[PDB]
Amino acid sequence: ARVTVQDAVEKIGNRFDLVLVAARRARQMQVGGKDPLVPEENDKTTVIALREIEEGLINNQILDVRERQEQQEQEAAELQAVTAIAEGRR
Amino acid sequence: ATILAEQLEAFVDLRDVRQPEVKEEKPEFDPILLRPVDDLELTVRSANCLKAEAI
Amino acid sequence: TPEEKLLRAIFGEKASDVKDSSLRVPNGVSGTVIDVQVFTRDGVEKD
Amino acid sequence: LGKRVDYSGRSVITVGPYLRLHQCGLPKKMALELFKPFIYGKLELRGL
Amino acid sequence: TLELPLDSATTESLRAATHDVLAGLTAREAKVLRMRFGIDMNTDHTLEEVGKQFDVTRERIRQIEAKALRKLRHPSRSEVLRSFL
Repeated sequence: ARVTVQDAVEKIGNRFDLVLVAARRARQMQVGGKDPLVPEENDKTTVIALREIEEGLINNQILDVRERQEQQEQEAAELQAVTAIAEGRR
Repeated sequence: ATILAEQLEAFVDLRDVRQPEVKEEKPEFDPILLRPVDDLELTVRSANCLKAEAI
Repeated sequence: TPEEKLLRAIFGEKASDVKDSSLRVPNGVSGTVIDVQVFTRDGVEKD
Repeated sequence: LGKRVDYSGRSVITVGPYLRLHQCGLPKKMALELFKPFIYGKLELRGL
Repeated sequence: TLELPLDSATTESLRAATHDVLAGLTAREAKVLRMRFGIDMNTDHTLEEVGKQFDVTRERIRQIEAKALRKLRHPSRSEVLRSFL
């Protein structure tokens, strides 16, 4: 099947939870660049192509979870505020 | 049968030191070369001499 | 048009009055031709 | 009730012993058509 | 009247990048056209443009513009003027 996928649903007593754990955060990593990701480059997927590795994926960040934190409206309020992101050419 | 013989000459201990396949394929190009000469910032003089010489 | 001459001035200034607006081959697979018919205003009863 | 998808494909169905339980085969040319906006995003980053 | 997503990214990159490479050109001829309608309003004043740069007369009012036109051929990857028509 896939790598470390059935291990994330057995470690915690829920499946629908793991979804947003690697959803509202994963899609947020791209719209925020890549700097917000402070963990080491160890927890990262591997893509075999041209004798090198690219992309990034996820499902390898879920380790230190918690109950109550932030609401749900600020997730994309101060995120797109600190970093605007765009696309320019020479 | 001769073809099969050559397909085993590596086991008869023969002086044949040749490399198998050392090919490296990774299709790449330089689309930037397809850009006109108006991307190097030139003067009107050269911008009229080159274009006059099929450039 | 004046503003148009600017674009072609970069990729060889050669803008002719008439162009080639022929019927191009639709997407898919091409094929040979069978027959060709030309009716340049025949003296017959054509509508 | 029915919204047409902007990105979809369709063709004849065949078999593939090489495939796995969690794998599926697909046409070659169809790959370029489907992931069109995506393939251009990687070609720019590369050298192609 | 409504551009599709296909050319939506093309038309955007064809009207906001020329004023970047425009600076890299002879100050005199470039500043005449740029600092006239691009920063202000209305172009071609003749007896007013002659006192805007404080130099020549009303002759180069047509020359400078023409000399600049052929210089607009420079912006290849970048474009702005080639869209109005």
